[PDB]
Amino acid sequence: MTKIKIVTDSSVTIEPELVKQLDITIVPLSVMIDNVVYSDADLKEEGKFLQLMQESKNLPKTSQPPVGVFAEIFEDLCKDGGQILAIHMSHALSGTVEAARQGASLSTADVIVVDSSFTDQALKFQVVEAAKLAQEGKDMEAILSHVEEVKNHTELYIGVSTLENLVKGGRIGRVTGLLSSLLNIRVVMQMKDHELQPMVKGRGTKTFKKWLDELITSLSERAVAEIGISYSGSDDWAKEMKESLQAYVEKPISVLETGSIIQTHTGENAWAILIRYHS
Ligand SMILES: CCCCCC/C=C\CCCCCCCCCC(=O)O
Repeated sequence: MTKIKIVTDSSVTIEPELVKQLDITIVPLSVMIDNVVYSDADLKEEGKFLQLMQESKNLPKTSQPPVGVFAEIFEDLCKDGGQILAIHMSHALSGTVEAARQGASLSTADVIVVDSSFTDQALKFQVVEAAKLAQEGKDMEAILSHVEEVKNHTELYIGVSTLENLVKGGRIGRVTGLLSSLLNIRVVMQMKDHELQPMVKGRGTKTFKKWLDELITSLSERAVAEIGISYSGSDDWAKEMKESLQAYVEKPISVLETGSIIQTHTGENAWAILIRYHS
């Protein structure tokens, strides 16, 4: 029989070489910059979108992939007779996973669609694990259950230096219980069960450092499988966090610029820590 094929979306943050090595298909979102629509696939060069967003007259606007695009990719991918497992960013952030469900129903292909409950490198954990097992010839039930195990041992922490992109883009509606009379302020949230939960907020330049010290304390008694760090803007703070965190995980930490889809909604000088604990 034909190996299962893994699909995800371009909100995933992943080393490009791993996409090829694992035969992962990435369905691109799009972003409109000063009324010109770019495919996210053309916005992967380091720092390119950051510069565009710094200079554009308008805040960019992100768009999910069309239903019909998923239908056509699913139809092409199944020509080998194999099943498809599509793992996507949370429905709370984007309609992408729902467009995939609809594309699956329109296709003649045998398509399973899974909401990762995250995005960025936390979505990467599930997609990579799925594709590794797919490559080994595992069946759909075995892959789904291992992906779920990964999801359920994953945590996502995100810091932003302004609220304005979250407000304008709308995903502030997913932040539970945040009260700020200021947009320009530092906030650290945990994405848990499709909600952004504020852990702390503050104007000061030490708001992230003190939170980091608390995270590190909490890691003393945890077995950690993988940590990834993502950022928008410069990588200075991300590299600093890596220096403190690398001691807590054997696997080398991936420090990656987040994609245009995320940058549009977080703003510059944002960061994420994506942790996967041992199952
Ligand atoms: C700096 C890296 C941040 C990684 C974690 C990001 C998680 C939550 C923050 C909110 C992100 C919202 C993304 C919205 C994408 C919407 C795409 C669409 O138009 O459907």
